[PDB]
Formats: sequence, structure tokens, C-alpha cells
Amino acid sequence: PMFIVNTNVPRASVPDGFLSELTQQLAQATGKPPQYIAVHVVPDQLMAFGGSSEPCALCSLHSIGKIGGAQNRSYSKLLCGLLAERLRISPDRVYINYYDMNAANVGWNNSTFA
Amino acid sequence: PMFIVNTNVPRASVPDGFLSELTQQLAQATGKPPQYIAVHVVPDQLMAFGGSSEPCALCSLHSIGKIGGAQNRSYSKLLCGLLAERLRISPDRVYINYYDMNAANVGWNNSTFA
Amino acid sequence: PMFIVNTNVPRASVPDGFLSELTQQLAQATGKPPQYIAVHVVPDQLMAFGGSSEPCALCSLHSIGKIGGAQNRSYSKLLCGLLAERLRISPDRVYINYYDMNAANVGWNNSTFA
Ligand SMILES: Cc1c(-c2ccccc2)oc2c(C(=O)OCCN3CCCCC3)cccc2c1=O
Ligand SMILES: Cc1c(-c2ccccc2)oc2c(C(=O)OCCN3CCCCC3)cccc2c1=O
Ligand SMILES: [Cl-]
Ligand SMILES: [Cl-]
Ligand SMILES: [Cl-]
Ligand SMILES: [Cl-]
Ligand SMILES: [Cl-]
Ligand SMILES: [Cl-]
Ligand SMILES: [Cl-]
Ligand SMILES: [Cl-]
Ligand SMILES: [Cl-]
Ligand code: NA
Repeated sequence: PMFIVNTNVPRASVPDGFLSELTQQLAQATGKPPQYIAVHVVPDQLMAFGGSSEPCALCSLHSIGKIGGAQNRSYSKLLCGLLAERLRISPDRVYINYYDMNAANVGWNNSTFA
Repeated sequence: PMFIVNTNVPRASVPDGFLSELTQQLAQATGKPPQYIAVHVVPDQLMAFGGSSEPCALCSLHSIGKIGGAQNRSYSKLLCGLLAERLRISPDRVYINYYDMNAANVGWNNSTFA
Repeated sequence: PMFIVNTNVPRASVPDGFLSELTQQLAQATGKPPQYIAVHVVPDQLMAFGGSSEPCALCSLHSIGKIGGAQNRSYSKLLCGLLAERLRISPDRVYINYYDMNAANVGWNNSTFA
């Protein structure tokens, strides 16, 4: 799986260890080994949400399976909680798009997972 | 909805008010409230279009519904017009990918829209 | 088509000519004219893969058609090979998501490809 967070919060406010925390919490949440979890945080972005440039986060989670109605509600509660505690972004300013990828459409290690 | 523009034009060439114009014009085009709209502009990117490093943009619009053949033609005319007028990017050096999101695949405020 | 690479490799380690090499190789691989190939490289990113900050890449290829089981295996060998040769990223630290776009969902030049 791959989790990407784009945010207007400054780089210095991303705590040391945040990528590791995302890696471990997503490995547990998705039930996949951490070897397969990639995370990417992009601070200092020029963005607005609802017309306001107060702190916000625009995110995506792509996974081969482990995506669905109940699972995504669980991920949204987990990820909003982490972004609130660690980046001080209010949960009503976190927006997450979820993607269930087919294995044939994910490349890795010179081939694909199909 | 979420609208992202990635471009090689420099940050200083992004005029004041640009995120607000995107929010307001996308609210009218999609019919969605400005409250639900996120906009994100990423200048100074290392990009080429058609083998050329002249000004270009790669963009995406994600929305729960309000995506379709006629609507996407209308969005493309609106958004290329804004990128030409405000960033001086030729419309034939702009790509916009459109994504009709299922409500269950959009998280916000500790939940999803399922 | 559009190919995007996000990587933690520093900008100085992206060799001269890399975007042009990607354009030409993807034009041949997808069978589309180079005029239609857009490429975007994002170095210096804050990313982890498998819990490690060793060099890695998260990429996507979007194309109207020319996406499939066999084709995506071929693209993955080609692109992992380029990332290993040119950016020194191990293929087991690369993900590439593939997107077969409907023509109506790709905007260009004030309209769409539909
Ligand atoms: C930001 C925000 C959003 C929103 C966030 C991200 C993306 C989209 C919207 O939805 C909301 C919503 C709500 O339900 O938006 C969507 C539900 N909607 C039902 C019918 C079909 C289309 C989807 C309600 C109150 C405040 C809000 C709100 O303050
Ligand atoms: C992410 C990552 C992965 C990996 C990614 C997804 C799934 C599985 C692994 O494998 C690796 C590997 C590796 O799997 O190598 C195999 C050889 N290995 C040699 C020594 C004895 C055991 C076998 C090596 C280095 C970095 C890595 C590495 O950074
Ligand atoms: Cl995955
Ligand atoms: Cl970190
Ligand atoms: Cl589920
Ligand atoms: Cl939406
Ligand atoms: Cl339509
Ligand atoms: Cl969806
Ligand atoms: Cl295409
Ligand atoms: Cl195929
Ligand atoms: Cl599509
Ligand atoms: Na506004």
C-alpha cells in the first residue's frame, strides 16, 4: 500500500518519527507486512480547503484490496487521529481518497503483482 | 472535490488570488459547495510535455459524481482557460485527469461518505 | 500518457536528460507519439518504503489504453530498469500504479479525448 499526505503545515512541524509511525500503523491497519507499506509526506504546500488556508491535509491511500466501506471508515478514524495529534490538523480539514488497486495494475521489482 | 495542478511555472508567476479563483470557479462548474472543495497548486516542478520543457501543467479533479463526458469537456475548457490566463500555460500543454469517486472511497472528519 | 515519479533521491542525483529519456522510452513503450507523453519527476521527497528512508520511488503511469497484464509487466521492467540505472533506486523499492483512463476522463486543450 501507499499513503500520501500533502499539507500546508511547515516541514519543521512534521515530528521526527512520523513516517515510521505511519508505516507501523498502516501495516497494522491494513494487515500487510511493513515491507509493502510506502509513505510520503509533502509539507509546505500551497493549498486551500473550503476556501481557507488554515492547516489541512489532502491524502490518498492505495492498496491491493483491504479497501471497502467499513475498512475505509476505520482508516479515516485512524488517519484523522494521527494527523490531528501529530500535525495538529483538525479532522474536519483532512480529506482522504481511497483506491482499491488490481494486482495487475501495481508494478514492483521489475514486474507486477498479478 | 479536490483539484490539483502541478506545473513547471515558477511560484512567483502564480498570481495572488489563484486558489480562490479555482475554488469559486470549480464550485460553479461542479455545483458543489465551496466548503467541499480543496485546491492545491504545485509550482516549480521538473516536468516535460511532448518532450519539451516549455510551460505545462498536469492536473487532476476528483469528485463524488459530477464527472462525465459533457461535464468533463466543460471543466477542461474552464480550467485550461484559467491556466492560460493566470499562468500563461498553453491549453495544448495541459492534461487533466478526472476521477468519479465512490462516496465510500472518500474519507473526511473521522468517517467516509458511504 | 503521463508518467510521474516521486522519490527521495536528491535533485542533484537526477541526471541531465532524464525527462527526455523517459519521454522517448515511454513513447516507444506505449506506442503513442512523443507529443502526447508528459513526464514529471519529483526529487527530495520525504518518503519511506518498507520502513526505510533508503532510496525509493512511488510512480504512476496513466494512459488511454495500452494498459494490461502483459503490458504492465513490460512497463515495470522498463521503468524499474531506468530508475535503477539512472537514479540508483533498487527495483524492490519502487511502486508503479497503472491507470487505463477512459478518453472522456482525460482533459487536454480545452476539451477531452472522447
Ligand atoms: C468539507 C465537507 C465535506 C466534504 C469533504 C471532502 C469531500 C467532499 C465533501 O462534506 C460535508 C458533508 C457531506 O455530506 O458531503 C458529501 C456527502 N454528500 C452526500 C450526497 C452526495 C454527495 C456526497 C456534510 C456536511 C459538511 C461537509 C463538509 O464540511
Ligand atoms: C522494501 C524492501 C524489500 C521488499 C519489498 C517488498 C516485499 C518484500 C521485500 O526487500 C528488500 C530486500 C530483499 O527482499 O532482498 C531479498 C534477498 N535477501 C537477501 C538476504 C537474505 C534474504 C533474502 C533486500 C534489501 C532491501 C529490501 C527492501 O528495502
Ligand atoms: Cl498494495
Ligand atoms: Cl519522519
Ligand atoms: Cl470493508
Ligand atoms: Cl468529492
Ligand atoms: Cl456529463
Ligand atoms: Cl472510487
Ligand atoms: Cl493517453
Ligand atoms: Cl496486456
Ligand atoms: Cl477512467
Ligand atoms: Na475562496
